[PDB]
Amino acid sequence: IFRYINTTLWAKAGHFNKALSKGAKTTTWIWNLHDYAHDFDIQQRSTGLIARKVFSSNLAHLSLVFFWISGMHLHGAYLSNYDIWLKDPKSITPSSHLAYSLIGQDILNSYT
Amino acid sequence: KYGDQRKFAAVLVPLTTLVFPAVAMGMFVLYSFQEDAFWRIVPGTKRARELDEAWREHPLFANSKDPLDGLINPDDYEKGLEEAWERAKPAGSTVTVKDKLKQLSKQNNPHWESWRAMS
Amino acid sequence: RVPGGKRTQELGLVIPMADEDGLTDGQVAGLFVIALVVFISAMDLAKTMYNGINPAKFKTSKGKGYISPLVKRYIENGF
Amino acid sequence: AKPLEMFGGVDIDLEDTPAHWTIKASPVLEPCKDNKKFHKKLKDELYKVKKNQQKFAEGSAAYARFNKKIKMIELRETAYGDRLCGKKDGLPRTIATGEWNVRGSAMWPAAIFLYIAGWIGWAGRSYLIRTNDAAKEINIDVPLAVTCMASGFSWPVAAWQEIVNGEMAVPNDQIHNGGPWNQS
Amino acid sequence: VVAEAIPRPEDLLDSPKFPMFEGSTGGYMSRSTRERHAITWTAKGQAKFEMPTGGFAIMNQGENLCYFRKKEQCIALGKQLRKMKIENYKIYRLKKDGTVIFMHPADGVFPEKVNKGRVQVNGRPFTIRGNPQQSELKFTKYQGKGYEADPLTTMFVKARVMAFADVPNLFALPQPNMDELVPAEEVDKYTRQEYTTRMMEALKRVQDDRAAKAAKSL
Amino acid sequence: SHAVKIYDTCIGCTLCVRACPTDVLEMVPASINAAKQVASSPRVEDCVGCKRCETACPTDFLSIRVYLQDNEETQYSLGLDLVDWS
Amino acid sequence: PWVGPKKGSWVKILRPESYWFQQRGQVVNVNQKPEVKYPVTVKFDSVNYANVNTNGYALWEVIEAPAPGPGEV
Ligand code: CLA
Ligand code: CLA
Ligand code: CLA
Ligand SMILES: CC1=C(/C=C/C(C)=C/C=C/C(C)=C/C=C/C=C(C)/C=C/C=C(C)/C=C/C2=C(C)CCCC2(C)C)C(C)(C)CCC1
Ligand SMILES: CC1=C(/C=C/C(C)=C/C=C/C(C)=C\C=C\C=C(C)\C=C\C=C(C)\C=C\C2=C(C)CCCC2(C)C)C(C)(C)CCC1
Ligand code: SF4
Ligand code: SF4
Repeated sequence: IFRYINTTLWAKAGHFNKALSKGAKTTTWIWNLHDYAHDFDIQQRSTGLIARKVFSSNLAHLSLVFFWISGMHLHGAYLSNYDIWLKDPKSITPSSHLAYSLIGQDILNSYT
Repeated sequence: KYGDQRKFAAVLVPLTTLVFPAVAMGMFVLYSFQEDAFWRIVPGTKRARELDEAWREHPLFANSKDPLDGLINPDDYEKGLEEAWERAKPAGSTVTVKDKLKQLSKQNNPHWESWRAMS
Repeated sequence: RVPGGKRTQELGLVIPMADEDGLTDGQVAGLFVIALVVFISAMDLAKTMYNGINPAKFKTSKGKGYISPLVKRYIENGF
Repeated sequence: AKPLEMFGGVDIDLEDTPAHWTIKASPVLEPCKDNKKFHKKLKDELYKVKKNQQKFAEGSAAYARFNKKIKMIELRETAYGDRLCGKKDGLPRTIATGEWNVRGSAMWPAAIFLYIAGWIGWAGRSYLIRTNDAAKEINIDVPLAVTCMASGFSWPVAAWQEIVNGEMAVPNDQIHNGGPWNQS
Repeated sequence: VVAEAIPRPEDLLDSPKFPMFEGSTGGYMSRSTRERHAITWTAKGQAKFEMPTGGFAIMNQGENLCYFRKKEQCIALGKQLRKMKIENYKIYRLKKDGTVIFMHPADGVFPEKVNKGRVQVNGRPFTIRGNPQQSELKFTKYQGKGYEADPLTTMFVKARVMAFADVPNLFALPQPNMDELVPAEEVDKYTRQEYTTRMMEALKRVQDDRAAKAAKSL
Repeated sequence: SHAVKIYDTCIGCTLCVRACPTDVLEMVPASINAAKQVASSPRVEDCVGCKRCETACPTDFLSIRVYLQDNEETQYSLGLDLVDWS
Repeated sequence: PWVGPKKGSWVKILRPESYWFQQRGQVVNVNQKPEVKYPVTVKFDSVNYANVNTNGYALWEVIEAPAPGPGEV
């Protein structure tokens, strides 16, 4: 079942669409490859693959949203002034987002 | 007083910016329905045909539209061309200069300036 | 007048107006006569440009045409 | 006769000597370490950053980072002292006369960039010449690519040796000149 | 080929040849248009298709007939039918008077299939680049239409282009003698064939004079 | 009406004829190519100007060329539906 | 008697409006019928805007050029 999950198509860009099988003869091929990436309807194989792609891509995007939520939570736990905001929310601006002191970017962080 | 020129304005401004523009627009939309309307840019107008024929009637501009106009002695040109083709005619070729030129002048483009049929 | 812009207010720039009339009505009428002449001539010129040259005039128009003696010289002097 | 007022403010050298051809002799400019505007601008920078610093706690990490920023600003002030700045702005200038021996000269960055840019272009051209295929442009031959990238260091000599030996350019009669402009 | 008797669509209400179609606002706009195009075909089974004017339709097992405002809609429906292996469909243009003009399979054979008796209309016997320059045909029959020139004119202007580059060997046209020529048109000597001899001798005199003048400081 | 011209470089693809949405083009016999056929445009009065024929032509430069003439438009070359010019 | 360039021989295109003008391409085949106006068939590595890499040329539009070589069209 899973023995067909192979990396052999990773190097073969544009495999999913039969209009890209002729090879990258022009730079339009690159843009077409990016344009047809999520167009599961027009890609090669039967309708069952369309359903599999749609559902699994939905799950992957859901994982991406969960990763974004996790990043926000870690920023709030380890890169934030949420403690003093809890103690006095009317005098402290929320801040879970710092900037590194490079190229003077230090000027972006302000007194919260 | 510094005014007293407004007596001219109270007539001229309403006139030239309301009466004249409205009359001009009405006259333009009336002119749009003449058979002569925009006869210099719109194909197939009667006046365009009359002007072209009037130009063709002038003795100087009779053979003006012919791209081949200019040959002072076309018989000499044709004879020289035929002589030059005779020495270069390939083997037992059966094409003459006269019919070759005649069939090279006659093309088949029925839909060229077919708008010369209404006016 | 109610001025706008910083410089007019901070420099006191003013716009004088003559208390007299400028031009009398007679002078304006004198200008309008020649303006009407221009107008009639311009309408005639517009008509002539719209209709363009008539080459077939030699069949109906009287006279026999004329080429000025300098125009002939300019013809045969070259191009 | 006071060229400053004659020309509406701008002043002219009025002297024809080779010693004034350097940028350092310009009357518009002045060394930064003795320019009032330079002092005022960097003092204002120090004042603003210090005023921001006092807003935080004494023992916090933000205080230490602001101390480091203050040290960076003072180091910048002392480092640009030899750089030339205008007698009215205080902002140090960049010399683009090919001087080669002044602070802030554009000759050294120009030389460095031209070398590395020729290196990049030469590596790309070498890879394209050695991979005369479209398949090798989408699926890069990484060993050959890095070989060309490393080989590109000798571009200023190899490129010239190809120019003079007829191996860089191609006669116009071998590439598509462009659209036809005539025939009849 | 025999043209059918396609009646005007305003006089053939409720015909058995009409396929069952839903009917939409996309149909031909009556009360403003009188030129209608009609396409007829014979089918084998009531296969559903799509009308060119919105909405679907079901053919009839026998004859079919549809009316459209534009020939393009009829041709689109014809391609759709031909995809369903339905040949023998004919497209007619109906004039306002009711005249029936047989249009699409004009000679009875589809245009993609070679049929004898056809002649290449609007054919040009050279590569597309062989067309004469627009600048060459100014104020001629082809003022702004250099692609309409007959091949003889194209060759003539090509030869003119070839000639008018060897500047030193050209012949400058003599300046006309306006003051002493130009009598009244009734004042002519006729003798047309003698006029070409006069051309020959006058041009010979002009060329001899030019050669003599050139051979003074050259 | 536009002007659709067929040049000698035609190789009898029939693709231009098939791509035409108003039956302007047709195939005629000829002897200038291995296919023994060239295109023709006997009905350019029905040429809307979509230039699908030019898209379908595979010769190096199109053997069929459509020249747009906007000051020439007829009701057929404009694809008028709501309005009749006859 | 063979006419035109040999099969598989590189030729330089002399058609001014060709996408491959002054380029080079292998000769696929040459039609031997004298009635054919453009018998020479040439295939190219670089496709034109119609994504077509082959075209038929006239006998007077191919000049039998050498092989392209490294980094040369
Ligand atoms: C749940 C949401 C959702 C889903 C599942 C889809 C799914 C799909 N859409 Mg779709 N779409 C959506 C929302 C969605 N869309 C919205 C909200 C719009 C309005 C803008 C569109 C507009 C749209 C069009 C116009 C088209 C599609 C198409 C498609 C299909 C192929 C997409 C593809 O391959 O693109 C591949 C993915 C990309 C090219 C992503 C590139 C990144 C985008 C274009 C730019 C974003 C910039 C970014 C936000 C800012 C950068 C930050 C900056 C600081 C640098 C696929 C079925 C195409 C199709 O053919 O459908 C069959 C098509 O033509 N969609
Ligand atoms: C370039 C020409 C020109 C222009 C743009 C104006 C513009 C103006 N004049 Mg005016 N004027 C002009 C020449 C011109 N004048 C001349 C030569 C005279 C002397 C006869 C006058 C006498 C005059 C009076 C007495 C008055 C104006 C007034 C006005 C104002 C109201 C418009 C109006 O009703 O005018 C009407 C003016 C005329 C009928 C005179 C002829 C107008 C000119 C000569 C025609 C030029 C047309 C030009 C070729 C463009 C043609 C193409 C066009 C369709 C786009 C306006 C600011 C009125 C106002 O309120 O002023 C404060 C007013 O009381 N003008
Ligand atoms: C440090 C910041 C910085 C950045 C980000 C850039 C970025 C850029 N520079 Mg650049 N430049 C900089 C500083 C910088 N420059 C400085 C300080 C100088 C000296 C004044 C230059 C002088 C310079 C020149 C002269 C050129 C660029 C070009 C370019 C662009 C092409 C990148 C490149 O080399 O591709 C990699 C290189 C290639 C793909 C091809 C090789 C081309 C380079 C120039 C090598 C030529 C060497 C040649 C033998 C000598 C040429 C002499 C004469 C023509 C100048 C790119 C946007 C080029 C550009 O914009 O072209 C449109 C260009 O011609 N730069
Ligand atoms: C660090 C530094 C340095 C170095 C630098 C460098 C080396 C850089 C490089 C850079 C680079 C290497 C860059 C690149 C860039 C690129 C780009 C930026 C691109 C762009 C593109 C575009 C822009 C596009 C265009 C176009 C086309 C495609 C065609 C058509 C037209 C158009 C225009 C659209 C130095 C030492 C000097 C100094 C200090 C600092
Ligand atoms: C000194 C100076 C200056 C001046 C400058 C100049 C004046 C310059 C010039 C320059 C020039 C006048 C140049 C020219 C050139 C020419 C040519 C002709 C070139 C060519 C090139 C090439 C050909 C390249 C190639 C390559 C390489 C080598 C590498 C990469 C790749 C490639 C292939 C691209 C200024 C004022 C700024 C300032 C001061 C300093
Ligand atoms: S598509 Fe082009 S080459 Fe093919 S038959 Fe039509 S005109 Fe000829
Ligand atoms: S432009 Fe369109 S309608 Fe006209 S001939 Fe070509 S394909 Fe047919």
